[PDB]
Amino acid sequence: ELRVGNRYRLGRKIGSDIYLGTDIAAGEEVAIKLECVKTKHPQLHIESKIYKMMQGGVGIPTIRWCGAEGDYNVMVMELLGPSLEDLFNFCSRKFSLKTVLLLADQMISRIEYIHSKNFIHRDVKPDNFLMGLGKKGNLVYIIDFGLAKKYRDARTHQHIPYRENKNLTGTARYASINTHLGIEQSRRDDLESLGYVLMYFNLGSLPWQGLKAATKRQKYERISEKKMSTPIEVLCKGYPSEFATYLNFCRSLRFDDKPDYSYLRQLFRNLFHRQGFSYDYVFDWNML
Ligand SMILES: OCc1cc(-c2c[nH]nc2-c2ccc(F)cc2)ccn1
Repeated sequence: ELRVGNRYRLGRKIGSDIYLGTDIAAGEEVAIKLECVKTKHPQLHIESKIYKMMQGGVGIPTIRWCGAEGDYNVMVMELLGPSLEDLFNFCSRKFSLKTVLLLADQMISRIEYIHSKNFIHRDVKPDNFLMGLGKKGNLVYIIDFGLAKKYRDARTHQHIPYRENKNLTGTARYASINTHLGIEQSRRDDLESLGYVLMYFNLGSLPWQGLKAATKRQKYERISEKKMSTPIEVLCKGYPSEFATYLNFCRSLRFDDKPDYSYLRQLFRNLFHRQGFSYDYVFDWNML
């Protein structure tokens, strides 16, 4: 009887807001996102528009419903599996090289797809990639367009202008050095963030993680400084050279440069082949 859109039965809250739901018409399991209508800065209706523009892309979740009902703005999405962060903790924060490469291949393509649809994600983090369910269990999905920005005109492909003095929009742990410097984010920053996520998977933690400071402000300065002070060769020591090559390539991109996604994917595909890993989708979580 407690429904949203007069169709989706409201279930347990799973994230602080995201709930489990059930489509009463189909019997299908869904995820429900609620935004208090009285919030200071409304984001859900804007985010729904981004999801809608992304529909049809590989690993883009389907948006089933959106609207305002009582005290909330509502968005209903198809139910997906756990996030890569949930899976990483489930695997005791250690992923094998094979799993990192299988993930890298799909994550680069998800980012490329968002960029082909004229947006930058701006919050590339393990928490924002989810595995599918059932038959789509080997498919990596990208979520959360709350911080996404249009970087180019849909018609002309004119890139947004270079701008400085920007607030940190994203997670400090994975932010590109340009983001720390307050430079307007662009295609390169989503890819650089992905490079840190892959190194976080390789290492189990990042060298600028767990830094202590009196305030959030001083904490972000310490993360920024530590990230600046750590050469890519030091960060990637003891891991295949492809991870350093990937990161140097992303840091070398100019503000409005179109990244070579095919080259970056091929670096990791060539390493997968050289390693002699089996061509299956047996991730580390399937070995537990
Ligand atoms: O793992 C179950 C699961 C979680 C999520 C999820 C995790 N963070 N945010 C969402 C979400 C949910 C509904 C929505 F409309 C938009 C975003 C989505 C789908 N399936």
